[PDB]
Amino acid sequence: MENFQKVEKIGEGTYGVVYKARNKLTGEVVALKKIRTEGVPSTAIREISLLKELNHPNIVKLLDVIHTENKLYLVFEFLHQDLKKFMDASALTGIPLPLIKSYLFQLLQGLAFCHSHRVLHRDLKPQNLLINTEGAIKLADFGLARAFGVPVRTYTHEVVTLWYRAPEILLGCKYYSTAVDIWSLGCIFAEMVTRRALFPGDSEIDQLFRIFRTLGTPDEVVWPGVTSMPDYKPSFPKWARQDFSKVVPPLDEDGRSLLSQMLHYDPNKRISAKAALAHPFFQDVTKPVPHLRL
Ligand SMILES: Cc1nc(C)c(-c2ccnc(N)n2)s1
Repeated sequence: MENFQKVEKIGEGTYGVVYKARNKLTGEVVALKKIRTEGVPSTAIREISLLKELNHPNIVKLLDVIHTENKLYLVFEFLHQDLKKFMDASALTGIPLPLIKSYLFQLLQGLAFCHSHRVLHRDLKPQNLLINTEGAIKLADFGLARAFGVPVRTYTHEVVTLWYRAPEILLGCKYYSTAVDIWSLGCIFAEMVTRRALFPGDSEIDQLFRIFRTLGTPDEVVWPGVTSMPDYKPSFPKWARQDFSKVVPPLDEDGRSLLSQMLHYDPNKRISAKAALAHPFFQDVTKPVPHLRL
């Protein structure tokens, strides 16, 4: 758009190309996203407009929504790096626990805020968790999923990851709750600790079975109503639950306790962001400065 000079491509997002750009009338650098063909439905417009209001220090700020020439462009606050690259860059020694705790703690704050407003992300992943040079981490593209039906394969033909998708979704539950974000965050939490994705599925069934292999195949005992779900199949293999001390060493007892609650099968039993913030694991949280090299 006229008022923006693209400086470079930051990547291919789920909803279109993302460009780092500079606003010509303010001089601020931002993250510009182009979305999508009918002319953009009113519904999408109102949902997005609502997002312009839910502001929080741990939520990437939506600066402007430009609907011109029947095209949708979203302008977001710009952050220099995502957790994905940061992790890859910290593969040798891993992200220090104090920093891991700080990041998880802030993410939960952002989630508690959005959830209190009944707004969920639905697609959390390292790629949309942005960090700055001041020890902060923020949630990006919050709420866009409900605004636009999330596709299986991006416009760039890139395969969208299922690694962080909650089991209720894999099983066909059509009414996701805020619990899906807690699950995603728990998977990411585990990944930061072990430096390896928790459930690297490459298909829905592979994703589902990897979950079943680590946490045990769910039944009516641990998850009432599981067998009545759309994609549940009595013929699912019956695996035993691995013990967490084996799944996320060397995370301490508090972390493992908290991770276990963020990973409960039953969405209703899964800990909320709010309750999570009061968990003993955060007893000694601090805000360390990351070693970022831009
Ligand atoms: C793909 C991309 N996804 C996000 C979330 C990107 C980004 C990069 C920099 N700043 C912002 N807000 N967003 S680029």
